[PDB]
Amino acid sequence: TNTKGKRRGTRYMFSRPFRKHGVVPLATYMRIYKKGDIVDIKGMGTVQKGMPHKCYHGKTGRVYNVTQHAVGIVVNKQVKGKILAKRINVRIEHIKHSKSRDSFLKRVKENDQKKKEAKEKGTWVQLKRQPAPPREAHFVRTNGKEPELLEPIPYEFMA
Amino acid sequence: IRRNEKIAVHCTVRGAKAEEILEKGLKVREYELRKNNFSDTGNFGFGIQEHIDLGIKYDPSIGIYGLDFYVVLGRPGFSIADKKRRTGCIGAKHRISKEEAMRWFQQKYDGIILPGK
Amino acid sequence: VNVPKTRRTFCKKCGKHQPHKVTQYKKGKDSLYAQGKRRYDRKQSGYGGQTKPIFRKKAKTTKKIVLRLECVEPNCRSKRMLAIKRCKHFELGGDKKRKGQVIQF
Amino acid sequence: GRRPARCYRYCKNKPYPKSRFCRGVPDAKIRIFDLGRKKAKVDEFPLGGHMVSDEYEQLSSEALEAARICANKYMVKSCGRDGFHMRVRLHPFHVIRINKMGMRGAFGKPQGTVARVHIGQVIMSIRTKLQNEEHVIEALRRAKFKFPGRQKIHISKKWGFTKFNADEFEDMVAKKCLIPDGCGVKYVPSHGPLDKWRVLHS
RNA sequence: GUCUACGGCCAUACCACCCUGAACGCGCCCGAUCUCGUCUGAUCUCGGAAGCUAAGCAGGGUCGGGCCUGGUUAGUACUUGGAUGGGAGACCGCCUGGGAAUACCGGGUGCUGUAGGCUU
RNA sequence: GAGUUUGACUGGGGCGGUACACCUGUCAAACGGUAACGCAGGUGUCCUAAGGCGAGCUCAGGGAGGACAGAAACCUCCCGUGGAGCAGAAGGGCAAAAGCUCGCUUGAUCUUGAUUUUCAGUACGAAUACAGACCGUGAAAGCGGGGCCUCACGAUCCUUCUGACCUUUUGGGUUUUAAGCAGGAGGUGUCAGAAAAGUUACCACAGGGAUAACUGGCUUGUGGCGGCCAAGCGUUCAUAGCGACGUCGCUUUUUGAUCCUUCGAUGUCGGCUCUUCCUAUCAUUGUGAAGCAGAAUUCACCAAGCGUUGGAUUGUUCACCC
RNA sequence: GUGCUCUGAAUGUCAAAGUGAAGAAAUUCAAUGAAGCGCGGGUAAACGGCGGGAGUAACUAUGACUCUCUUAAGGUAGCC
RNA sequence: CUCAACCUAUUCUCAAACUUUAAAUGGGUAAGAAGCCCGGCUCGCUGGCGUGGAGCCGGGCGUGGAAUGCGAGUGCCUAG
Ligand SMILES: [Mg+2]
Ligand SMILES: [Mg+2]
Ligand SMILES: [Mg+2]
Ligand SMILES: [Mg+2]
Ligand SMILES: [Mg+2]
Ligand SMILES: [Mg+2]
Ligand SMILES: [Mg+2]
Ligand SMILES: [Mg+2]
Ligand SMILES: [Mg+2]
Ligand SMILES: [Mg+2]
Ligand SMILES: [Mg+2]
Ligand SMILES: [Mg+2]
Ligand SMILES: [Mg+2]
Ligand SMILES: [Mg+2]
Ligand SMILES: [Mg+2]
Ligand SMILES: [Mg+2]
Ligand SMILES: [Mg+2]
Ligand SMILES: [Mg+2]
Ligand SMILES: [Mg+2]
Ligand SMILES: [Mg+2]
Ligand SMILES: [Mg+2]
Ligand SMILES: [Mg+2]
Ligand SMILES: [Mg+2]
Ligand SMILES: [Mg+2]
Ligand SMILES: [Mg+2]
Ligand SMILES: [Mg+2]
Ligand SMILES: [Mg+2]
Ligand SMILES: [Mg+2]
Ligand SMILES: [Mg+2]
Ligand SMILES: [Zn+2]
Repeated sequence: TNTKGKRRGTRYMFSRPFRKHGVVPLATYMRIYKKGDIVDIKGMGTVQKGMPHKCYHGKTGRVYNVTQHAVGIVVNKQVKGKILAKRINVRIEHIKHSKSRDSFLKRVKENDQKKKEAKEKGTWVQLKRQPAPPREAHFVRTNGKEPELLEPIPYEFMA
Repeated sequence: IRRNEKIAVHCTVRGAKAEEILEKGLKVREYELRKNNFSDTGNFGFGIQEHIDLGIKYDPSIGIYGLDFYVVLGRPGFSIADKKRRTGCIGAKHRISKEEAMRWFQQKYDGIILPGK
Repeated sequence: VNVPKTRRTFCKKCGKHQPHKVTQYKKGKDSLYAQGKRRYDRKQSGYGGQTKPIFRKKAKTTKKIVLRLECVEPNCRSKRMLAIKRCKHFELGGDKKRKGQVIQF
Repeated sequence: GRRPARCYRYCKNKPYPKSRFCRGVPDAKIRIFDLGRKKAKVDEFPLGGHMVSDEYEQLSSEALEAARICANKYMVKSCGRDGFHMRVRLHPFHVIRINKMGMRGAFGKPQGTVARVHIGQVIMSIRTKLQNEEHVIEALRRAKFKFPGRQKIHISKKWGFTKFNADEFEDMVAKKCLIPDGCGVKYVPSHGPLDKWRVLHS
């Protein structure tokens, strides 16, 4: 059936958000990117140079190369039955950083300071995180008053 | 007429030359322009059917052409609308209405608005 | 399209932008002693009829247009082929179009 | 001529309105959607009775016009000519196709329009005085006989063709939160300009 | 408590109308010799400092319009997974999880970076 | 007279189309991918500017005015988030822009590699980041190696031109010639690229129920036969008999739609002959109704026991007449 | 139109061979111009082919008649 | 004044090729020793600068930095 054009099906994803058109804000240009860090790929449509393909929109890769206006990114793409690492040159209006890796790095530094304080003070403290334990038996005060009696309503047809 | 021809000749004149040429045009109009030549933005104008009456002497080569005058009127501080750096709009009570345009005209040229009709 | 009879581009011999005069490339006439022509005559001699394909379909309607650029320097006057896209009507140094003139009655 | 409506009873084809892409559509049979005395104000006709579907299906414009006609005739010869106002609440925006009298190139051509109705959805409404309620119910039943599915007749808890209930209606009118205009009413919220309150509340 | 210059986020900052503005400032303003531009020193460019907050600008206001953020709408609509559930079908109910959006009703209405001023 | 060819896809083939190389929106089920002779359209071009910079402006539309001038000619002011324009299809994008008007130019130039898109992670085409020259523009930062983005195009072999004070041209040397190396062009639209008209009822072979021409089967648009509502017709009177606008069905005695079975064969129209079944009853038996006085007729019910003919014309089934 | 045929005169195109010129030669160029084709006639008991629209007569209808685009001719005498 | 147009505030009903809003299910990435933190050295890139960035040589840090399950990686040849 359909064409193999490079922007087929990108009516909404390469568009701008509502009341967000016009001039690109300059913080997106004055971010910095060192080779090795994790970036999200979105791909706005105000800029037509260096824009990523629709398979790479909404993806996440790491930077391997920095140039004047663009960045080489290593992204995992799933061709039919294998995952392979593609190397795409994308511009900085189309990328942004990754708060997931940022959060991981700050809990790494927190772990390191916590292990240092535990070692100097002579205790053993918890460093891992545990998945949401059960709910720790407790008392529920009624505060003297009786719990309110709920009761299903009769049926009435409005709409 | 077809497009990109030449149809009109116009000119913009401001200052002492403007007020004296406007004086000559109202001398031709005997300081009478009747009801509704005043636009709602406080500008006005009229037409002259023959120019030789005032001023310059007729030349046999030159024709008999008429013309029209449009005076757009202002107030000190109106240049902020066409200033390049930090442009603004002029503000509501700094505008020129039809009433104050007529009042200024008859005060500065003791003319007559609102004739017998 | 309409390209002017002179322009200023890179000349590989002097390694420098230079003025070039621009003509249109015309295919030369066949050599009769080129090796494929020799082989074709050798194959076509005798009996057997036509021994190579003869195309006879002709789907295209235009050609890519080749400009011969000659460097105007009197010592180095090297040439260079340069090709542009397809065009039905090609013009070499026509009259430049202007934007304000009265067009048309 | 026209196929039996059982060939187009069910919604199965992804709404198809007449637009740029669907050209050459004949006119629907229902052209008049309001009928009776359409200029009675808000309180001449306080009672509203709806005929509301209970099936997901599409009704033809021919069936809509037939039901409108027979309900109008019963209301005219029962409640008088100017004693009621009826609105059908269903416009036939969905175009149905027909294939020509094999299956090669089989995409059909527009032959009609139907209105797709949902489970809870009003098909027709009649507003009348409070004493013609049985006449409204009988008219809506006799109009219910013109449709394929199953429909129910229900008297609304609201005042006429408005969205406000009959018990809180006159109190809102008296405290001027609800100002009558035409067939309906306007709601006055207490957050406009005070000069609007002043040209009102006075 | 504010303002200039350059900004960042880009309406809680916009728009409409009304009130107030000490001191610096920002402007309006005066002029065309030079620089430079025009049909026109109106715009742009240049040279000033008699007057002025009228205007821009700032702050505040409006049962303001927009915008932002909540409530309601509503555990509604929709939906993951399940059944030898119902129903002639159309569709619907239940089990297991997730869960909206108008109308309507509140509250808010620019924060802030660097440098340099004024405010006894 | 000889030899050969006489595309493919296809709700059988043919005819018609191109779904055969591409592009936009949808389908498409909120990553991507996703079919049909699905839907709505476009392409084989156009452009020395409509390419590249820089500067300065604001567009469509509306309101109010101004001699001829009016709905439209030109001038002015105000409102105007773009409702205009950007070559073309559509989608996206864009406002001191990417639009419009000027100024200067040729980054539409010469080169090596990398990448993306289709993808087999092959090629072409298209594109994206760089790098090395030489330039353009701008005060400059910068921007620019074509067109704001998504389409606008083409291998081997052969030919042709361009480049290398280049290599080879066979025992050596000189000179023509030829071959070579690198880069463009001449084209394969069946667009990964044979060089190609029919007919066969005189036909043939290998096959095919992967595929048409019967029956059967699913379906029931169409045909046929029923029902519900009642606006009317019936002098009156909806319903004796009817039933418009609508709507619910049944049947497989019509014709389609489909291609499941059969192409190492199920004998292919009609009549004749002969049996049996059905009932949606024309007659006859027993009834009910009437706009049933009688006679005749009409509408229903139980009912298929019994009967339903002789001819003219046509191969006819149907038909029409005696 | 397609065939077939006739005329060749000044006459376009038209191969091999021959002639001249350039070059060191291969080679190149030029002049020269057979049939045929083209140009010009003929030929249908050669193959074949042989038109539309309007309005027009004391009822009405038709159309002797006319006006029209019109091709190489527009189907004649007959026959259905 | 009847009607219009027009404007304003409401109202009925819609959209595969409309949309401010906007799910459920879904797609990608991360959840450490290839990590962290100290010194020093190289650079022809970058530059107001001892800069910035990249590379390299040493040194010290193990609570192995969610759950659950599981032995993995890797090459050749290859049928249908
Ligand atoms: Mg498709
Ligand atoms: Mg498509
Ligand atoms: Mg580009
Ligand atoms: Mg369908
Ligand atoms: Mg508000
Ligand atoms: Mg639940
Ligand atoms: Mg998708
Ligand atoms: Mg999906
Ligand atoms: Mg610009
Ligand atoms: Mg430069
Ligand atoms: Mg470069
Ligand atoms: Mg070669
Ligand atoms: Mg192919
Ligand atoms: Mg089969
Ligand atoms: Mg049927
Ligand atoms: Mg039928
Ligand atoms: Mg009657
Ligand atoms: Mg079959
Ligand atoms: Mg099948
Ligand atoms: Mg068979
Ligand atoms: Mg057999
Ligand atoms: Mg047999
Ligand atoms: Mg048998
Ligand atoms: Mg019976
Ligand atoms: Mg018997
Ligand atoms: Mg001859
Ligand atoms: Mg003759
Ligand atoms: Mg005859
Ligand atoms: Mg006959
Ligand atoms: Zn040169």
